[PDB]
Amino acid sequence: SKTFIKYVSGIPDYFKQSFPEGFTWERTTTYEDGGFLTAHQDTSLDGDCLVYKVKILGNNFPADGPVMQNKAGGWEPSCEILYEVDGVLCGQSLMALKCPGGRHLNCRLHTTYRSKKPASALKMPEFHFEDHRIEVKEVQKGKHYEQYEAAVARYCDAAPSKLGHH
Amino acid sequence: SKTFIKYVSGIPDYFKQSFPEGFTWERTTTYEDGGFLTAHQDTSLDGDCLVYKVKILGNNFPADGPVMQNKAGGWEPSCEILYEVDGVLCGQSLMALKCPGGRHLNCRLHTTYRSKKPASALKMPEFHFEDHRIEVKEVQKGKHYEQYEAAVARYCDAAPSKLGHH
Amino acid sequence: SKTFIKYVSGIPDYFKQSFPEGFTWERTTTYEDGGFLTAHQDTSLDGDCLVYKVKILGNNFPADGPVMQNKAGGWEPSCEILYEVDGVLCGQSLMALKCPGGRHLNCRLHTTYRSKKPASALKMPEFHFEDHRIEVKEVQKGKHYEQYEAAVARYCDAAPSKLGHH
Amino acid sequence: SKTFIKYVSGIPDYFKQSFPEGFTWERTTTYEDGGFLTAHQDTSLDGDCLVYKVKILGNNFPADGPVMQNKAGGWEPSCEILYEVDGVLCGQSLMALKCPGGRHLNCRLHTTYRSKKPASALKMPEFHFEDHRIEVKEVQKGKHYEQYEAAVARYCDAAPSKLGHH
Amino acid sequence: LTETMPFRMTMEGTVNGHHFKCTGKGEGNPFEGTQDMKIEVIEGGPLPFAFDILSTSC
Amino acid sequence: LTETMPFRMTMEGTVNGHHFKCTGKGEGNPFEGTQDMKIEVIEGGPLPFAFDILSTSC
Amino acid sequence: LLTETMPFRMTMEGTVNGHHFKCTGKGEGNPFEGTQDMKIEVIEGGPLPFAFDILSTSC
Amino acid sequence: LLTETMPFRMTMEGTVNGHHFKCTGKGEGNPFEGTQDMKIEVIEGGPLPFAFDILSTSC
Repeated sequence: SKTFIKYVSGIPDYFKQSFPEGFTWERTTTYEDGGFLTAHQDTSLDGDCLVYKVKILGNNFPADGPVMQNKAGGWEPSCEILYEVDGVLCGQSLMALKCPGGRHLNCRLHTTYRSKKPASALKMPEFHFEDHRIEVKEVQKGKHYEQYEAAVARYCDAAPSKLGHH
Repeated sequence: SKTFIKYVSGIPDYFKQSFPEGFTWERTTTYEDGGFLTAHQDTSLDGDCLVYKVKILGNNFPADGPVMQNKAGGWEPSCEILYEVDGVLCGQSLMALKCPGGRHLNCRLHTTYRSKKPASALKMPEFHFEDHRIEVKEVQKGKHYEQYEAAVARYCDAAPSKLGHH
Repeated sequence: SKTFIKYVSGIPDYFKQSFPEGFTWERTTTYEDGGFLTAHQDTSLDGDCLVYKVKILGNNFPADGPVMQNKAGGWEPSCEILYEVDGVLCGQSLMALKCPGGRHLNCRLHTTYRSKKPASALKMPEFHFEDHRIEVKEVQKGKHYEQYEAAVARYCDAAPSKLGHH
Repeated sequence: SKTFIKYVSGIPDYFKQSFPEGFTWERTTTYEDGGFLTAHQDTSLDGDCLVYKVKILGNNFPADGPVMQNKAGGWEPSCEILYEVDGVLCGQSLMALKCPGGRHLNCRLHTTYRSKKPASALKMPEFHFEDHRIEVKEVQKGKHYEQYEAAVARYCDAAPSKLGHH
Repeated sequence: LTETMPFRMTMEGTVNGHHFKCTGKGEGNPFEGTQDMKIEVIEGGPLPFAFDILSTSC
Repeated sequence: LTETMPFRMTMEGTVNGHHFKCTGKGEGNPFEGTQDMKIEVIEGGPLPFAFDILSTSC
Repeated sequence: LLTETMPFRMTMEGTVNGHHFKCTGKGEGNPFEGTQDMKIEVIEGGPLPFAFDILSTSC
Repeated sequence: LLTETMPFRMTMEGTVNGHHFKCTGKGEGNPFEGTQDMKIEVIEGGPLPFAFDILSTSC
């Protein structure tokens, strides 16, 4: 849901720029225990409503793993790197799934974000970071869920450059 | 199309055993240049006809690579290893796509094959190999294709065991 | 050089805690174009001096790639995730090498940090992040280099929790 | 020990051609449970004797996995694909480590073989396969081992072509 | 966009051979980077796997 | 089965944002391990990527 | 340059999960029939605190 | 045990794509503010036939 990002430091907003036409994204998440989760998403603006259409293919998740055993405890906050590749926006991130016993299971997200606008109408951002926090509440067992996210797009201000670079 | 395999050396045939109920397979193929191709397939027997239903999600293929540039020259023959995991059959293989200038682009196939039969009705094979050859003719550009395959499932007879293994 | 990190929010310092015994680390960095860089490092405290011994094995770097062509432009700032695994500290990060024409080549760092103190003598940090910036100056071609780094260990303050998580 | 391969169908022998100069190889093996094993090898011919010098860096093996628990049962036979890239010979293989309870742990070998002859003085082999069987006997616990290997280099004659390729 | 934007979602998928469908409804602050949503599993429930693997898709 | 089995295939997908649909029809020798098929791209053609990436799915 | 039966000599040094070791090896095989046998001895860092199997392809 | 300005020295030995090299390093930084500078010299296998950047995280 990449329309909801707080951009700081004068970084251009690839997703908001894409309207009215909208954008798509595509991703494969590779899990360290052999699982794969692949997705394609279409984002459109319809009146005053954003409309998401998602297709999912997941495979090779170990039967004894936290995913198939339904014993996962949600995601840690995460950091994504984003930069231009082939005239579109690429995203890479590592995430860590909380497991029983204070353990974590890591995965890597391989993303391509694709505006439906032509390149001529877009300001492509420089290399930057996106901080994410996703929090989920299971309201009804395997049926109803609530999800909260906060996202901020920024440069590295915490570890400053001595040469005035970002 | 895993129903068409020549099994040798008394190896049980997971796929043919699965009828009349049929089977499914799921795969993520990871390409060395960053592309992913994920598929889920359903195989059924309808009278005297095998029926395949396939869903595909591919992403992150480089715009400049032989896939998106449509400059691929077909697959080399390949070797798949298969063995039991979690009461189903897993398959792993490396393939090499022919590229212009005698080059190759490699990829890894991560497969799980799932019978629709209960385990009680199935003889699971021991660790074994499947030799594959896939050949494609483009009859009409981007529209009509012909594909031939030969497959043989075997143990390692070429490099024999001094200890009486398969 | 993990001794030089600014730890905020009361996060335990696995590395400083390890002295006078010191620590080691081990890592394989996997590059998206097929290269691998593997290292083992030993860190000791010799009176008032820190002593590093590093062993390196790198392989499969493409002949035509920015690494072997010596056309790399340094690293973007990066974010590492760290958490306890098997009673030691694991680290995972994605980095991005600057290439000619505003391009990047990404890689993944798989690190295990090993204190020379027993785990019973350390206070293990919870899941946290380390922000890194590495800047390199080539003083003499292929002979003399200067390297600056700044590092900060932190929780996710940028995108805060609704529930009370760190 | 790549000098000991039976080459059929007239496939050129990259390794035997390399003498008297000899060759090197380099490899990173990636394990499905997160382990990495990286090696560099030098092969020389000294009179009537082949001399191997090997350097090894292994990391990130799970403390509770079959490798660190010393509960591995040897390798299944394996198939390696080999082909030219960047004027040297690349090798790629999947291997499967036998674990207790009839289970397997898989890994991928990324190899580059480098002759100490210039490419101008070699006949490079076309894409082909190497069948391998490695068998190990533990004579004395963690101290003495015996290892047997058989290797055969071949084309795919098991699943033959229609179009007249190897 | 406006300081509060609603969104709808439809999702269909297969994970380890399990077919499912979900719908979603939420709203957030586009410029402040915050959002909330409710997801219902409408087909293939109760979900036979951790919903967490679906979070980044929602 | 019998020593010459026919088969039919339907395929839907998206690759790098390109939506497509294919149909297939063929026959093979199940016990001999040989087969032939014809594939037609019925939507999203001409295919804007190498068909080779679809081969193992057919 | 190579004979029907060809002997070989091996030295190995490394670190796995922080554990340092050294190995030596001796063997022989038929270069043309593609068969070989060898003995490996762990001379430093023994007994091995990990499965020797991970070293097999390096020997 | 550590001072506000803390020096360090490094020795590095390796092989990348068949090329052997050795490096030495000298530096200092502030352990508590998390900053540091160092100088690295290639003492064997120079001039480096690959991008030094791949060694940065090891230094």
